Amino acid sequence: RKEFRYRGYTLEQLMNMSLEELAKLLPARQRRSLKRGLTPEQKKLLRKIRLAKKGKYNKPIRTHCRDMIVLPEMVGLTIYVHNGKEFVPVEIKPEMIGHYLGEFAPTRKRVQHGAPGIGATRSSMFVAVK
Amino acid sequence: MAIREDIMRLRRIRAYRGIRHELGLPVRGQRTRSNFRRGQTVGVSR
Amino acid sequence: VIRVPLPEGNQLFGVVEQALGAGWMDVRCEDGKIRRCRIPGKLRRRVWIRVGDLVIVQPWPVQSDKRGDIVYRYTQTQVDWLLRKGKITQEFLTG
RNA sequence: UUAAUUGGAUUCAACGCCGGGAACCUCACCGGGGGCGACGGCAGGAUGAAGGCCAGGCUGAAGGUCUUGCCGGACGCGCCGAG
RNA sequence: AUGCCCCGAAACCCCCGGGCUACACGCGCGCUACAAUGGGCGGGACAAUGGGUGCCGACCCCGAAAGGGGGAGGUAAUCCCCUAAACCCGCCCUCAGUUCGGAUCGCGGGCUGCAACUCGCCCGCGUGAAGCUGGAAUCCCUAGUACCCGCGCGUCAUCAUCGCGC
RNA sequence: GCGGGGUGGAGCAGCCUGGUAGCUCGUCGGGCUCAUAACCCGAAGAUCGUCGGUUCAAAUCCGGCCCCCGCUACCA
Ligand SMILES: [Mg+2]
Ligand SMILES: [Mg+2]
Ligand SMILES: [Mg+2]
Ligand SMILES: [Mg+2]
Ligand SMILES: [Mg+2]
Repeated sequence: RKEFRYRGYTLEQLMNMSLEELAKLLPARQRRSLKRGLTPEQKKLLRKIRLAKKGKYNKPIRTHCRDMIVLPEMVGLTIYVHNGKEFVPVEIKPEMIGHYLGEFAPTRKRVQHGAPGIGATRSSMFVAVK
Repeated sequence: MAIREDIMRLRRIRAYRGIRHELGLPVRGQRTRSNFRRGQTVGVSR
Repeated sequence: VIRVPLPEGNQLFGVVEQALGAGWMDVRCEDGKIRRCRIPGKLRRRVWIRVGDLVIVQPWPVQSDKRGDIVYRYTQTQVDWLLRKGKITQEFLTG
């Protein structure tokens, strides 16, 4: 219980596995996305992760495609996302494969509440507007 | 226990479906301007 | 950023104590001398001023003692907003 | 509360109302990137303006710019008024 | 459609990602219940308005279910949507927070889409919250009308607790 | 002489005749109204100064005590 096993297959046991034999080990949504092909932008992004995986492209990977499905290629490195105004780092670990990329870059600031004002109740609605 | 560890697993990686489990809020995309009032009333003046 | 009635020109900050009557407002500013604000006629219609409302006024170079004149008010979304910037210290309102 | 949580309507006669069940568009809102001056005159222009591309950087992605040099064959927001 | 005043390399025109779906809280209109004037399981009965060529799909075959692979006939009183539900008979439950009530959550399978995390809809197993008839107040209805039960168009690539009709 | 008040933000009930801590001005919410005051309704708020006895069982019977006290004056 220190190694990670997804469906009985270790990381480097599945790291060399294919992409059509892979999808039988993912839930519906990701199996279907892997079956209607990848979008053009995600092609352009995989063709920048693989270079950054061999020896080249030692430069921060950025993106707008929050839809990309994490895969056994991306385990280990640290890529960015775009949560609306800025690029936020997501250090990819195992136990993320299957989830969505944008799933880890939240998008609305947590809310903390002040105090009710003029109109929050029927006792301060017409007693203010004269 | 199995459900609990399936929740902790989402708490680790800091997903979006794990933080809602943290703060005790809806999880499956509901709206909350109007329902889910598990708190206590607030006053202004009288 | 934000458009707030800062001191522009020679403006003053009016935080009133009592309305003696007929529009006279004794104001308690950080300056010290008892100033007595009065009101123009453009706002006497649509707005509603009382005590505790920190607002902006304008003083007059005559005797610099009992002066002030409303030109614009403050809404509850600004009166305490103006604390974090420290543009005004609220302890000129509790002593 | 927020980077933005776009606006109009407040008794009858405002609140499943604007045919408003908004993933993109609709979109008017916050972050970023790029294009647009019929027409009269000005610096300039066949010793070649406006204007376009294989490949590579910057970039979220882009001949959008720059590196690189190829092409096209008359006009000209680099300047003023107008539209 | 339109007068006046501001923008005029921008407040004009396109493209990618976010928001309108944020949540201590007050309110308007509705849907499901608090059970016997009922819940479940197996059988038996009877409609009307409307719509279809970017579309409606009979019939056959795979699947437990959502759905999938083929595919006649239809530019319409011809073919299709389209053997409705409340109702009846037979057996289990017997007044209990229950065989009432199904919110909230975990895992797995699918459809539309250029794209389902923020934020779509549908299926199977599991967990099983408040709720035991509602204070002062207030609304709609005079006959095939009120109440009770289902259906069709609109919006629509998918999604109806809504609007307008039966 | 020594004894009393010991309790919601408060004001006092409320004993002996023991089992709702009780009514009123206040506090926040909702009604009524074109809107405000008055009027109707709902919840929140001390849980009896405290140990101890009685008591099946206590503001409710009382004592011990902690606090506030309290009706009262040089006594040649
Ligand atoms: Mg949009
Ligand atoms: Mg809205
Ligand atoms: Mg049931
Ligand atoms: Mg989704
Ligand atoms: Mg009133």
